Amino acid sequence: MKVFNRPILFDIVSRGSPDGLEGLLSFLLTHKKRLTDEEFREPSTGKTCLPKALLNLSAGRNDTIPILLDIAEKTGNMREFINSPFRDVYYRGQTALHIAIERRCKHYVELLVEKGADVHAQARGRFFQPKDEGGYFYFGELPLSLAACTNQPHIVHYLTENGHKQADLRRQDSRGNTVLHALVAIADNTRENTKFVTKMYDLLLIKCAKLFPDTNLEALLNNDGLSPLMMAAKTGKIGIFQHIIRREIADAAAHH
Repeated sequence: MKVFNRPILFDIVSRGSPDGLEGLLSFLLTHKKRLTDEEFREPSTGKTCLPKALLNLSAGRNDTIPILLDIAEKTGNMREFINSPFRDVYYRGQTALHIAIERRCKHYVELLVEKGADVHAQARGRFFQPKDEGGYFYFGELPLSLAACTNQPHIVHYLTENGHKQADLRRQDSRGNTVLHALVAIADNTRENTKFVTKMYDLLLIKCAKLFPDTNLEALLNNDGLSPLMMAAKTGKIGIFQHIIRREIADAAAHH
């Protein structure tokens, strides 16, 4: 019957044609193949067809996505498919969930999480000199930290409170950075940046008080031994620094 190989599969998925996938499940089962196999991944990056789908949206949709996830499930391959990591010159360990978040697709975020996406997958920056020159946009590696740093509160809410698999507000990346440190890292002292960063910072604190009442999220230290406050002070992030200070003063007054 119908045959699928990498160029065919990638053409279908990049055009976003659900009908083109007719016969794919049967092909994989009959030939004992999986969408994670090396022959169906981009050799230069490790991308499966799932990231390719998410990078090729039409009005925020690519209807091959649900079909691919179903095929992966029916080939005993769903978790491996969803979480298959890829790299480019800037990050390694990137996953479909990171893309779904970055492209602002709350619907695909939900879809992936419900079906087993690793909510703590770390997109680690790549470097080429003996010490990290930081040629990548740093957002705290984690899906939750990406959602926060890109100003997506509804995705932040979903990731932390959905009924399938919750991202941990207290999680730290490879630098020891929590989502709060990540927000300090991306702060730039411009008016609109300070505006959304402080709102997101407060949102996360409110949430952490609800979900983890014995945790002071602001006290957790990164690998430089810095709290978000002190990181902010050291790296000259005045806007967020001043907001955190005023917030602690208001919180103290409220309890006294």
